[PDB]
Amino acid sequence: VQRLTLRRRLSYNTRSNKRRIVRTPGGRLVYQYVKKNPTVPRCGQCKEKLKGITPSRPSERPRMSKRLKTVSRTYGGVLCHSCLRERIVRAFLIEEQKIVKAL
Amino acid sequence: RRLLKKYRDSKKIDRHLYHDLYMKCKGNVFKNKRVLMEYIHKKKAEKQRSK
Amino acid sequence: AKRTKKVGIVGKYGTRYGASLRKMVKKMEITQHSKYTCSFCGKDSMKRAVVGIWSCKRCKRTVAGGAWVYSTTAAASVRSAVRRLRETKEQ
Amino acid sequence: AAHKSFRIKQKLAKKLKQNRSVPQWVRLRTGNTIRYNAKRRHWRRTKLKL
Amino acid sequence: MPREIKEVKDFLNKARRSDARAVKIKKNPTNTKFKIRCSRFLYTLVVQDKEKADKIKQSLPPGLQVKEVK
Amino acid sequence: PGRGAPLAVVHFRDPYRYKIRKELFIAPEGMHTGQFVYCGRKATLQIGNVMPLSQMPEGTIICNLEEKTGDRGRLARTSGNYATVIAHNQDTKKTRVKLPSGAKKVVPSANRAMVGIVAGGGRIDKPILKAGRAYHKYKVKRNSWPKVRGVA
RNA sequence: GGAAGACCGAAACAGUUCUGACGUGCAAAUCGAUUGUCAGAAUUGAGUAUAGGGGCGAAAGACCAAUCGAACCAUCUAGUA
RNA sequence: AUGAGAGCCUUGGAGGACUGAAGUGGAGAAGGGUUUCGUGUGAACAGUGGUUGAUCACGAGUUAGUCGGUCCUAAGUUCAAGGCGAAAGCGAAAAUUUUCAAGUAAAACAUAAUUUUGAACGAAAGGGAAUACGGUUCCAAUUCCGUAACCUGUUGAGUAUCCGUUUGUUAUUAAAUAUGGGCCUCGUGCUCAUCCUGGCAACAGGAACGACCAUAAAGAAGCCGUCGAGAGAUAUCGGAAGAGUUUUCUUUUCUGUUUUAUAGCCGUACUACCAUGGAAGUCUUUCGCAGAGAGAUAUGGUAGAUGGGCUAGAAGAGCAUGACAUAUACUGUUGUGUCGAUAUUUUCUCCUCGGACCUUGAAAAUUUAUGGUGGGGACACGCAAACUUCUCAACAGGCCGUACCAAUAUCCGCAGCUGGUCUCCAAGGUGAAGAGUCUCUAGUCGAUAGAAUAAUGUAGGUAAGGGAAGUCGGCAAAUUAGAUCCGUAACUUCGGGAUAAGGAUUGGCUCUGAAGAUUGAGAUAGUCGCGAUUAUCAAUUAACAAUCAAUUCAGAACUGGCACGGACUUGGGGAAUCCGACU
RNA sequence: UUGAUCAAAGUAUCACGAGU
Repeated sequence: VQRLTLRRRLSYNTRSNKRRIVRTPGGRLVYQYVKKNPTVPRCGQCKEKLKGITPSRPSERPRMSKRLKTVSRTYGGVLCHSCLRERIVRAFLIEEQKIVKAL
Repeated sequence: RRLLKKYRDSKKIDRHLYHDLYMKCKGNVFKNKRVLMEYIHKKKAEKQRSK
Repeated sequence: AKRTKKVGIVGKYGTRYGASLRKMVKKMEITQHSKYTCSFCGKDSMKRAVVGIWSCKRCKRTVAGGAWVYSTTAAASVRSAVRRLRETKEQ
Repeated sequence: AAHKSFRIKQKLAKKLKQNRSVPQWVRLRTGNTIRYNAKRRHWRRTKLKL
Repeated sequence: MPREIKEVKDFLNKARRSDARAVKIKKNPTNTKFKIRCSRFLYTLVVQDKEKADKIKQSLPPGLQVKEVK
Repeated sequence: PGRGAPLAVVHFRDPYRYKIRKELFIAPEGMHTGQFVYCGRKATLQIGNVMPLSQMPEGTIICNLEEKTGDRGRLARTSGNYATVIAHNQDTKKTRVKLPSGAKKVVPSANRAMVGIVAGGGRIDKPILKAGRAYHKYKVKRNSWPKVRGVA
């Protein structure tokens, strides 16, 4: 083995130095450094991950295109399709109920 | 539990001889693979014989 | 096999704290750590999340309840008793 | 070190030039009883603290 | 280089640009790679038949300064 | 973290602004998510709606009761505890409740209270059993330490 | 299957015995073997917070810069004997 | 070899050793403050010496849009005087201080529902825009040079975007991201219209009204365990190329074979959704019990890819090796760089599911989506547009830190003090093991040196016979110890006691047996000309027949002071009393 | 029943006209 002098002057084992071991072209075994893990949004009330969109960090979302961070339908990157399907037929029924109750 | 998925998916064992035979695999009573091969040369000929 | 005879769940605590102080904590470790049967879903998956907060995994209701049981018997009279006390008040 | 202020590298600049021998000529001025530099600090012998 | 191209005129397209200072070519025993230094990127066209090389070699903006390794 | 009884994140509409106004309540027992709570005077008696003491009839049990009429909820707030409405009076509107010490107070009859016994009880019935469960019990409350006996 | 202020033990943290070394030391408390703990009421850094008839204390009148049955500093002060 | 003088460290060659990857190794934090690095050198200092030196003298040396600060807020400092105090000032989670607001291209006749706190600090380990490789110095390097990228900001130029019809074109068509429609003499006439499209669905593509109010999300996370994926390493067996060794024998024993960011594309495992469908004779599936009429198994698909494979980078990049060749300089050049496979949280990272809890495990900056009323864009014979959330191009990026030590000699302990002082990387062997002994890479032999081996010592051994008689007391020492199999008492809180006790076994050599993986094997009839060419299933079928891999477990012969845990590592045990429950 | 709401619709009278 060689063993690794790190590159930055922060020597502790924090989350802000995650790191990996990579062979260079010189065959010399350095550290590259690992960024925190990008993630996919959560649902409104399912609180589970949304289908459709690539994982991101908040700094990398300004350099994206719109379809990478939402889906297509109404309440796209906000609601899961099942909750919206609930939110439609709840909202349709109660406006429907508020007619026949009011007559 | 891999031999068994080889023995459903070829055809050599019914489904009803899985949730009998999974649960005797999960549960100690099969020492080798070779004994389980010989409750399919044994518990299989009877169902053909009774048929 | 019957791994124990008496102690059951509190064998983890074993030979410490006193016999009749570990007879009592078994009451509340069998009742906590338990799947109850969900009253909205019907499928028995309702474990406790924290002290007093019970949550069911499939179809995600969270219901506030007792500290180790899911529904205390002091509450379970009152949940009925206010239902009797309401029907004599509207009418 | 390696992580110092601007004010601390400026004061440690100054204490690096006050750390000098006496010039060889001022021993020869008329009525110059400067024998040695008297207030020469030394890195392991006196620290700074000050 | 982070880019290669596939279509051949596209490689000729970027050669006639207001950036794109110089073009490098590299013979291999298998193929011959063409590389064009652009501003933000650098584009590789690789050809492997040894006869379309000098075909696409001129085919050239003449004021584009070549780099030549043989 | 530090409490004994769960809290409920109810949110209502603001009536004069366009905001959804999120509210922490002391959760009465048997309050799932997605329940409608009906906080007001013309509400009906079911747990845990809040409604003033005047409307709800004698014999009911309440929690998160108001002490002075409008002060948001002081009396009987810990897990398992409750206060029965024991009597009324139409003369000067003063309602006797019975508090968890047994001391029977005379609160006035317009202060709000949430009907039902507060969830998360009764938790004092199981031994802490260890001293590293009292260390954990108090490291999120305060430094009523290991208390040494002062005779020593 | 893999719970537990459960077990033996490494790193660490502690300091039982030798009443071993040493005892004008290597050291104004260390050296050596022997021991105690080791997944927790765990061990640690950094930023903070508490100031002297005060603080902090799982309590020994322990600790609060080799200082503690009352810190340290200057003064009253060349106190009085 | 120096030099007046050499046991040092003075150096260089042989050299025998130590540390031994939890180092006497390589780097950082705090601290130091020039000790750093060259050239010199007498005294002093270096408790011996000294030609040497962390000393002395003189010259030098720290390069950033990407590494850090700086930016955000934590605990807290609490900080407009409304207040208080003779003042100074204040054990101030203020709780009252007209607007005590943070505010908006917002209309009239104090912009409108609105915000109670002002204001600021506080983290070179938390939050956070982005860079990596090959080279280079006596001294600096993610900072310079080389080459290939990127982020933030401002600016510029292309980019849904021209219709029916008919200008091209007889029409079909073609510019045109789409037209139609009645009428009419067809229409040339009239009129009508683009804030894009696909997929049943999950969702998909190059873009495709943020200027607000509102909601949701990301930021935003502990702990312990965890199937699986890959990295890195180490490791056998193969190619190659060059070294090692030749008492004798060894197709040997060894080194080396590499591919950074950034991209493009394929891409499949895994989890969850979508469609068809309807499940008891219940089936699915994990090491683990997880699911299913609230839609299972199936068949097809979508999402995510963190995972790799290709190919750009990649100049045989460069690199590394090994041939040459050139008095030689900045040298020209040949040739290589290739297969398979096994292994562990000896280590990171990704993913999955769990577990404990009277413990339930940060906030804000910043970002993003979607929802909303009103407002803008909005002609079709087009000219275009597009804070365009697409592509491309220009330009710019200030301030401050950056050397070196990090300790048996740069720090603190008055000192070159055996003490202390936070982290990161981590080889082979045997072994359960980051243990203990030995070694490889790097690193040292510096602890004042020679002679001699008296007494007493400090430290370590052994000792006939007896075995505690010694002693306050078995203090000190001695014994036992790993592993497999047997076996286990009083008492008990039923959990333990317990490794109770008490026994047996173990080396070497040559064998045998058991445990798995991918392929199935593939009868049968004929063609072409044994070659070539064309497929169903009863059974097969346990190391079926091949091929491949793992190291554990059970035996058996033979065998030697019968010394076998041969070093190391490594409980003496039992019967009681008294105290504290236990950690 | 785990939807949704903000920012006037209508109305009347005047401005009841300006450009035309």
